[PDB]
Amino acid sequence: DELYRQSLEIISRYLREQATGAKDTKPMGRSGATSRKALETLRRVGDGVQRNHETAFQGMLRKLDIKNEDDVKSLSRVMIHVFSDGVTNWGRIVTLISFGAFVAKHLKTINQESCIEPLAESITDVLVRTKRDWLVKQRGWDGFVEFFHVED
Ligand SMILES: Cc1cc(C(=O)NS(=O)(=O)c2ccc(N[C@H](CCN(C)C)CSc3ccccc3)c([N+](=O)[O-])c2)ccc1-c1cccc2c(CCCOc3cccc4ccccc34)c(C(=O)O)nn12
Repeated sequence: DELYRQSLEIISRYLREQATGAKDTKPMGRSGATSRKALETLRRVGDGVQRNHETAFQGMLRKLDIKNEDDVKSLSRVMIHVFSDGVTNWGRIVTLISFGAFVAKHLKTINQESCIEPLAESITDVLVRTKRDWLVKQRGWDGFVEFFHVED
């Protein structure tokens, strides 16, 4: 189940880096080459999504009323209902993960830093349960990186 493992690594790191403002120094794993480039991709593409859907992200966050790990537990059920509706593409997977980072910054501001792990697990779980095969078809994270690769 390398896919759940790679995905969690990428998503947790992006969420953590986003909440704290600080890159993590610790080495990756099996395909940390891909993992790093996928993290670098999220930095550019994930950040843009946050800038452009700031209002909807704030509105979604406020309506969700997230205060603790408990409020986080219930998040995942709303997450899957919204996400598994409509069409699959890389853009919606990035919207998913980007709102995850938006929620993670909010958690940090409210002193719920440790809600960031289960949030990441919950995002990773939703994505992999509903999109595993599409992800496989796309060459998972290498495909992610290749599809979004632009000149710096
Ligand atoms: C992008 C987007 C666009 C719209 C939208 O509807 N935008 S809108 O129509 O342009 C518009 C509408 C209204 C207003 N304003 C209202 C005023 C209304 N009055 C007329 C009454 C108030 S403000 C307000 C109030 C409410 C909403 C918007 C704004 C305005 N506005 O004012 O600008 C513009 C709505 C939502 C999203 C959105 C948010 C977050 C995640 C997500 C996903 C990923 C899956 C879910 O992930 C998770 C789900 C749940 C939890 C998770 C946790 C972690 C990770 C992922 C999680 C997808 C997706 O995959 O599709 N979409 N999202």
